[PDB]
Amino acid sequence: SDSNMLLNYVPVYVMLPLGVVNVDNVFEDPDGLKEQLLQLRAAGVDGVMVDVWWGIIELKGPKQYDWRAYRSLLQLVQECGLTLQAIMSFHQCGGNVGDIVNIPIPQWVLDIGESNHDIFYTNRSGTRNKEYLTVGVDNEPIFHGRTAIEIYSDYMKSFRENMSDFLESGLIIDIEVGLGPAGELRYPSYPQSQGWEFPGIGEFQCYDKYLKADFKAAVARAGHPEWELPDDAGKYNDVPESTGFFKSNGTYVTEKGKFFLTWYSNKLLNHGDQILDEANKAFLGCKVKLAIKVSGIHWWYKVENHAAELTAGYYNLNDRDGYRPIARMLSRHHAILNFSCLEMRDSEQPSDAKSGPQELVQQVLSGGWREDIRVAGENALPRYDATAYNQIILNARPQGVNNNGPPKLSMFGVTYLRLSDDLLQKSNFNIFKKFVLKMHADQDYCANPQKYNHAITPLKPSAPKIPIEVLLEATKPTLPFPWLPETDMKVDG
Ligand SMILES: OC[C@H]1O[C@H](O[C@H]2[C@H](O)[C@@H](O)[C@@](O)(O[C@H]3[C@H](O)[C@@H](O)[C@@H](O[C@H]4[C@H](O)[C@@H](O)[C@@H](O)O[C@@H]4CO)O[C@@H]3CO)O[C@@H]2CO)[C@H](O)[C@@H](O)[C@@H]1O
Repeated sequence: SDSNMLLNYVPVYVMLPLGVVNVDNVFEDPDGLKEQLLQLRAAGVDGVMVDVWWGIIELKGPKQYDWRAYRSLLQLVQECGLTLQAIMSFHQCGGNVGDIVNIPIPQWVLDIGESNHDIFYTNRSGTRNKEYLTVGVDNEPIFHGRTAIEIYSDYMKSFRENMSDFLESGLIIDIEVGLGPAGELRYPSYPQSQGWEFPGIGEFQCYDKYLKADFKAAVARAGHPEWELPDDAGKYNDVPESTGFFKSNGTYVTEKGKFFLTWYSNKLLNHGDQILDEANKAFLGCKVKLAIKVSGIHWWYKVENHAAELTAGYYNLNDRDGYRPIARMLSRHHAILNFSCLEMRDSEQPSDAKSGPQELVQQVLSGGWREDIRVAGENALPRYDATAYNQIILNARPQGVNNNGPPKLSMFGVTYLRLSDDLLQKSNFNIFKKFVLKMHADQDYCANPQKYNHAITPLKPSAPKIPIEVLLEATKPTLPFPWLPETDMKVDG
């Protein structure tokens, strides 16, 4: 049922290879990428996603931006008939799953870090993680007179101005505002760089002097100036029952622990809100949407302590929704929540990881729809198989196609990790083409997104700030929307 089917279309994007622009700010292989992009175009892909790496662009020094290689990249994407999701990548490539190229943050910032080790997220043992600047220095004017948020703001404004022709022509469909490690709004609680291995509970990352002082002032204002940061939460690879903090009746449910967890998770809410304020200023009037990325911390979802979510900064329990407040925060920015784990089934995970990706995805998407925001997502891990694609398609339209109109529930888009030679091999790519077709509700690729009610209009000012107490009203548990057990649009392979 052709046009009602078109109202069911979910666009599909593909991540480019890491390092398409190298650390020296050279677009090394345009000819090879061109051939790959033309295969994606023929396959019906709507667009691509790329990291616009801060440590490449602003390498020479403060406000010394070189946009030239990225202009050549954008030009090629445009020539190949694809749109672009541009990530403002304020983080390091190298130390997270799948990272096959090393791209640090700018050396001039690391130089400041050599003098001030507290600009980095720090664990209880004192290890400094150089992949992202701590939320602690968001508003500290310690970077040759600028704060970290001013750095991010200036970068986004310069991107907007220098890419103004591509923006005007509609090349860029969304700006993915990087907010932490791997571009995600989270703490680096599971760093492979410090020996973490799935499914360890991870560790709290609030021991830098700025966060520690902020915490101490907060507990004092709460009438408990003696409270200290958790000291019984174990180490990266522990299991929750081995710790005082996360065991049954342990510190996480005490007044002290609940205060800490609230404080810790609020830092991320406010970090995202404040940086999105700068993103809306930078892109005001441009025909783009804003997006953020939320990591899918599915391990320990199935036990009452949700320990790995908690150490990541998502204060999500069976009786406290730690994601719907993020969705509510996004609403004033008219922003998209880009989630993860869209491909995963619980049965694929080891039993001892107490892993609930299906239910986690259902929760987060439901919360975004409950808060009347757009929700998009990615697969967490590389997958080429029909099981994976059918699970993504299920999540994309969890109550199936509406033959009579738009679906009551649909994701706003899905971005596939990642373009590689493997994807393009005959069988794999044939399956991928079926995935695209089913995401498109059996319709041919639709170049004009207005046709499937994805028109982009000039970005408006953000709506007024929402106080933290109103954001935290969204912690009230809600029933998720019901999900089908399988999609009605399987790839058929
Ligand atoms: O080019 C865009 C960015 O690509 C990389 O970041 C991806 C990341 O690779 C991808 O996994 C995901 O979806 O991030 C989280 C993910 O949501 C979590 O699930 C978790 O992954 C764990 C697996 O789920 C779990 O089963 C097990 O295998 O362990 C995994 C952790 O090692 O963590 C990943 C990482 O946070 O999205 C991000 C963002 O697109 C790249 O690293 C980043 O630099 C690029 O900006």
